[PDB]
Amino acid sequence: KPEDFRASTQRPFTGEEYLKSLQDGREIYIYGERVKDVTTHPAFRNAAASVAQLYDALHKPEMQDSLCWNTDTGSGGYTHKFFRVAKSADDLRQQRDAIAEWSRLSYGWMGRTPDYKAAFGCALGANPGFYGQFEQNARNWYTRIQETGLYFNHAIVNPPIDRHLPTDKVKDVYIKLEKETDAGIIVSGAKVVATNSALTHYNMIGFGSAQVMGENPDFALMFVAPMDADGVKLISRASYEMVAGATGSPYDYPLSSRFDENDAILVMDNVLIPWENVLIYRDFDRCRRWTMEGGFARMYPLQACVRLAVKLDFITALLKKSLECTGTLEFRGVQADLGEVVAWRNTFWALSDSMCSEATPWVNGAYLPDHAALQTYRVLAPMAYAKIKNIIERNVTSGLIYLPSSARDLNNPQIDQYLAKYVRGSNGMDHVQRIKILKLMWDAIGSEFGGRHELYEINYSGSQDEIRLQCLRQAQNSGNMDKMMAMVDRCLSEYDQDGWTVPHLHNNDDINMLDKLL
Amino acid sequence: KPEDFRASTQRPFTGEEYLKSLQDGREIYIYGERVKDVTTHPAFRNAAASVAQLYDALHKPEMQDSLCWNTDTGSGGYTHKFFRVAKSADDLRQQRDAIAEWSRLSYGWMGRTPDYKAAFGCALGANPGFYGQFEQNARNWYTRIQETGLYFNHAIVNPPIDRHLPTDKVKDVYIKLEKETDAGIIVSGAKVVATNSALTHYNMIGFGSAQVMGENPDFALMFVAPMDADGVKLISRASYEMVAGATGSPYDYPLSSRFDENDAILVMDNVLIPWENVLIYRDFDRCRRWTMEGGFARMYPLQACVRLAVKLDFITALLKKSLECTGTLEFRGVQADLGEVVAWRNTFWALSDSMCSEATPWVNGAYLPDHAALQTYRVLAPMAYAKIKNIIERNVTSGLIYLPSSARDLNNPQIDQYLAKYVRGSNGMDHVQRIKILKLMWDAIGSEFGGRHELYEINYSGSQDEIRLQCLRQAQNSGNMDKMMAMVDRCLSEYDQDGWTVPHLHNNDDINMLDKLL
Amino acid sequence: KPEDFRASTQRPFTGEEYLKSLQDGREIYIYGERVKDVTTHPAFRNAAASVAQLYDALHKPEMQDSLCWNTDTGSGGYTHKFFRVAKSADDLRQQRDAIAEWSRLSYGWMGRTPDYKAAFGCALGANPGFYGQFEQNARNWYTRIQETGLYFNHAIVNPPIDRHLPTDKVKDVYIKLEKETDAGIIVSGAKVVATNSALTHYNMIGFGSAQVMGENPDFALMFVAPMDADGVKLISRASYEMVAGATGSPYDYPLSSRFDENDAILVMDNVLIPWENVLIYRDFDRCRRWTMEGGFARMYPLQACVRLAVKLDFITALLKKSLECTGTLEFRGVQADLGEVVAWRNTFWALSDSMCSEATPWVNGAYLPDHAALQTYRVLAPMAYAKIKNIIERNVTSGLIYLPSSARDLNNPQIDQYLAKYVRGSNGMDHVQRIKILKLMWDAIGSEFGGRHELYEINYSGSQDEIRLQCLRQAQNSGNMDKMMAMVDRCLSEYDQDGWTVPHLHNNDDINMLDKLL
Repeated sequence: KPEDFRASTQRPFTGEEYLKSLQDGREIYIYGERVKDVTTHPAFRNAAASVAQLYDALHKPEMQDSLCWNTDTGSGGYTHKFFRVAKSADDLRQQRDAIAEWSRLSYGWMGRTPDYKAAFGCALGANPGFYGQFEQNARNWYTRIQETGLYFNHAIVNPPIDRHLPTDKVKDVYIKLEKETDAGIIVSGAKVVATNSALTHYNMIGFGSAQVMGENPDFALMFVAPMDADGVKLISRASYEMVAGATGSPYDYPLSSRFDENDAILVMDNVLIPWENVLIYRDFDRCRRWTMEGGFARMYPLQACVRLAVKLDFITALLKKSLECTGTLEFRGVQADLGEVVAWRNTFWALSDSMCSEATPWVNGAYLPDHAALQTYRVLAPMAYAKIKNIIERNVTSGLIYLPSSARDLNNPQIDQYLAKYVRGSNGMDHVQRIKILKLMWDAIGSEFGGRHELYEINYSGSQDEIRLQCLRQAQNSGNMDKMMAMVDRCLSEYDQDGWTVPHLHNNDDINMLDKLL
Repeated sequence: KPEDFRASTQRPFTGEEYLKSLQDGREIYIYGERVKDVTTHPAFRNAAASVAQLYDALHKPEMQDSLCWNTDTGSGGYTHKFFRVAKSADDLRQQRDAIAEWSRLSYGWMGRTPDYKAAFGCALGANPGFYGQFEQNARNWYTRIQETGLYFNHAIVNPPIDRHLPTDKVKDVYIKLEKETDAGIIVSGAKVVATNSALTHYNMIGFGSAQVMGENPDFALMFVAPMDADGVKLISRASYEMVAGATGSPYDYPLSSRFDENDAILVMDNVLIPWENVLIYRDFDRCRRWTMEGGFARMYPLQACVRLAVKLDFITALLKKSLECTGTLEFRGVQADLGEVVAWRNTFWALSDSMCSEATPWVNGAYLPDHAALQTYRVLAPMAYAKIKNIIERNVTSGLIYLPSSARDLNNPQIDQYLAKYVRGSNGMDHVQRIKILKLMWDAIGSEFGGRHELYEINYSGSQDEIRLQCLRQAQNSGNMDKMMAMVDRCLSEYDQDGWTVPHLHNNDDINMLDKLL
Repeated sequence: KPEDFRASTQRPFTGEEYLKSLQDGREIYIYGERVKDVTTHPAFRNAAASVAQLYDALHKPEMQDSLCWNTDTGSGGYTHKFFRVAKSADDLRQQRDAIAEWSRLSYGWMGRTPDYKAAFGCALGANPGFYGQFEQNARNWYTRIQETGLYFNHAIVNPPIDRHLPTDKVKDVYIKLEKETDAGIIVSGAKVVATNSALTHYNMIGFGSAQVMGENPDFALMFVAPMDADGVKLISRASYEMVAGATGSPYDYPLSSRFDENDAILVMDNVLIPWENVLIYRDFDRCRRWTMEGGFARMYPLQACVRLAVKLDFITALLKKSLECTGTLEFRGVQADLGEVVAWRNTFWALSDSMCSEATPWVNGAYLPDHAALQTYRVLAPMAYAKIKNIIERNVTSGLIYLPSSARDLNNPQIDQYLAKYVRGSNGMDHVQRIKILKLMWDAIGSEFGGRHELYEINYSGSQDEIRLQCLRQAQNSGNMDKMMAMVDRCLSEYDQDGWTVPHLHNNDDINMLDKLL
């Protein structure tokens, strides 16, 4: 239904059509109250408007070369390049750039925009035979995602379970089959960390292994659920947009006020999923293989790496400008700290380069980005983000903490007269501009919005051990570790306890002095 | 007169009397509006109530052994132990314990409480001759601060200057003498980072060297200013107390709601400072020597190290309880991360031990804490705090980011029915307890309050290079580096290019094979 | 009989008597050859002479105040302070200073000197009743170690086992009882990392649990073995002393040439252990409890922390002297790096202060150092050492790598004429002094000796996880974690989902705006 909000079948949503598609009576709660309409609600309206700008850019002629491709469906339409299966290394590079162009529209701050799950559509389109009996749903869903620009999110993290409850009760926490019917399946359960689901059309409800499920294929499900389906509910976390709106201003919280992606709990209360929305049904094997063989996990980290690099573009220059304000950019050591930030920004662009240039042919003509680069991004990003934030905080030693409370302070001459005198920029800018730049930096790192972004980046791919284990596993599974080991084994083979085994090196029996010494 | 709110002259304020002394028409601005009364204002009332609890504790029979001493003034009254000059190492240990018992009343979160500037009073009482003409002011201010428990703060950080403006304009930014009169001195200027000054009685206005002052003794001042003096004004930063009250709850922000210390700009607009409040007057020599020779900088770091250790007590156990919630404390690697947190917590307690055990006699019977330990605390605290915060964030991989917005969600059964089943604690606690614990942890690290505390801890003592230089200077100025070097010089003297110069070691001419080889 | 080389029973060995006591036909191998006499052998002679200097210091009149105490045995003699049981905190402080004065004699580089296992003697003396049937052996060995200064080492680390071998054959790797006889017990097995055991009188052979022992009390042993007992053999690692002697000089390797402590494999081939040397016999319970209850592990980390702090004294001043040579000490950033090394140096001294000041009474009047400080030292030392070495390496950007090969280059005028011109010190010292200083720095960090010292310091106490787990366990077992948790529980008790539960704070029902906003 959401796609019927388009006035045309040969392009994705416009911003206006996307916003109207959200006025569907989805069930959302925040601060104990039900949200009437996310496009007008104080907690979501600007964040939704920010996403709508992404859809608008798709139809601006000066954007289309970098953003858009013809569809591969025969419709004659166009779409964002990352929504269509890449068939070469050059195609992936064009997708990498289209992702970048969309990230710039939120300065890298919105991470779960529609291009993230576009890789899921491409995975369905490239490898639909994975789903066996549900292959045709996969084919149909790729076309619909590609042509419409449908906004998906991924709901996969299981809720916590009380390890003291009887196992028979603890399992009613996970997504599970309740009833198999001719119209589809009725399911119940919950997922956590449904980031920006309040603004999506559909969520993919994905399998997460839990040891308490044991056997029981009723937990081994993967399906699509529309956000307006009866029994789908979101319980929202606190809204940095609404708090910034209620007690601040755009000047005081310039990022919180427009880029907040609410991390919800998604509840499924006896929801009917039609069969055409089912992708994996009572199949532990396919569920367990999906991460490696489905394609999605091998594609979306291109988007996540690019989005981060665009954010690091922003953070780098925002730091430089902030240090011009305080005047500490004159110092050699301060310049060096900024230089390391530059180096981290460079790193993730270079990884995304390598993802594309080393892309490999897969099934049905599709190309996958370099897999080792995907794992390397996942490992490095939490380290770099923590280091950059530390570099920022130790280099604005004082400018951030005493900033006047409010744009209201500037608009009250009784107060502004003193601000204009005592809080000018060191480089000749006035107090208004200095306070503006530093409040922007604070909203990036120290506001509750900034705190959440740090926590999100650090834990994006899992625990610190898990992402390093996954990097090791890719090296072993691809044969890289064996090739590295062949080099070590060759070295070991060139000598033994009696000397060299290869002819070009000199044994030391003519110069060894141990007999003489002992 | 502020102490005249006391019903007795033989004890410091009670909580009630402290609050009443704050209803004095001090001029404070926040969110473009003037504050009528900090004890009732939504941005300050709970923080003020939290400080008042400190004054209440001084008179509780169960608290008095650890908190209070007789005064040394002949009044026969008692006071907080850190308000009276320590006359032995055991006295410093009793003061460290008195500081600790007071920090626990804010769980380590309020750093700029009345005991911080109590060391300033003790410096004045211990070394009054430093001030020459103003020695009697120093003596009297010691008596007054000690007997009454007056709440001082320290305002020293100069405001920023626009380096493009004519030097004639840059100097009316700094504290400076306007006019000398018989009733006192008239001063103008500003200071930044006036942490919790809105809740104090007096601010001590301290000299900060700026290269633009050059000569001109009109900048070389140190004096005391009351908060309600005509022309004294505070410009407040955003209030985390008020925002948590307006859009949250104590359940949702248990630390922001009661422990926020607003970091203000302090403005002096042609303020009359009476002579009895002047400590250094048109004296660059005394101003530049005061940090090293006055005593205060050699005393207050004991309070800061202890307060940090109490917060680390709290953070350590709160992390443990958070990992009990999520169930990841079962993992060996998670337990190891917690153990490192324990190690950092132990470190700062151990530093405070060394401060007292290695204390040195100073002037007039007063004792100073170990100077090297103070410098070491300053260097380690930014590293430890940043490291601990990272350990916390990477170990609550998911529990923090999707927490329901509001206690209102728990109090709406339509919503609470789902929270009760999907967000239980892993260790058998219910969803209310789990969400509460994790919201307390988030307010510690990720809320705007948590973000500010991180930035405060990192920059407390200056830039990262500056605190390390201060540590180096103390080792050199104290003779420590010379003693270390004497060992290196001894080692170097025991051999030369011909062999050993000491009799007990064997030269290698009987075993050296180089002639043989070459 | 080893003590019978003393000309007096009222003092420990002199250096000369210690060296003579080592000429006993102990069976030691290195470079495939048997060692005739460790006191003359090119791999051990200077290291033995360096230990002999410790014994000589015990009898120099100017050293005796800091090094020596009367014995507590009634003999009327004296001993090194750490060899006699401490009965107060002040005694522990005197011991720490006595340890320091001995470590300064190798500039902190010999770690396994006789004072290390002196804590083992004191443990036997303080808690001899632990050993039941062997209580009198414990008493006698305390008396003997204390009065004579006998040199013990600790051999505890089990050798590796091949997990593919039959469990019956895997068991012959560990120390185990072979036969009980009338004169004592016959044992076989091995231990690894027997650091400097080649220069000791006795080794204490300690129980290390291996899962393959299972039951079988034949493994549950603790006993003392003399180094010259038939069947005791050491298999040595490479000798940095001998390599420095054969291809270097004291000028070229001033630390390798005299302070190398060879980390041997200790082999027991059917060794007869007399009953008077047995401490724990076929007793798993006592073996498992010994680490916690024996006392030794609660004592020797004082010695280890002090030795490290003395080494860090040396490294700190050696780095400063190196940066004067290179001229980079002029830079602000270099001075700051040096300042951080200073801070780490201060930290371990401060930890040793806290060990003594917070000492606790134990059994039979003995005092134990503060336990949390011991665990904190163990955790911080590997971090501090790796950081300090990296700091050193990044600050001598070129001076270390091209240093001329040999003192022979200086003594060849054909070569020295260029060195005198091209390798002077930046601070006016000649090339001989500059090259000498930088080679001393290289031997500390980059020589094979320096490389081993980095590996030893990093792994001294076990794996990085294990030492953090021990720190956590101490916090929990001591009640510290419960005391920290009581603070978190108090904070949690002061509010619920309906507001504050205490009267002094203001509820926000009067300022909450959510009803108005939603």
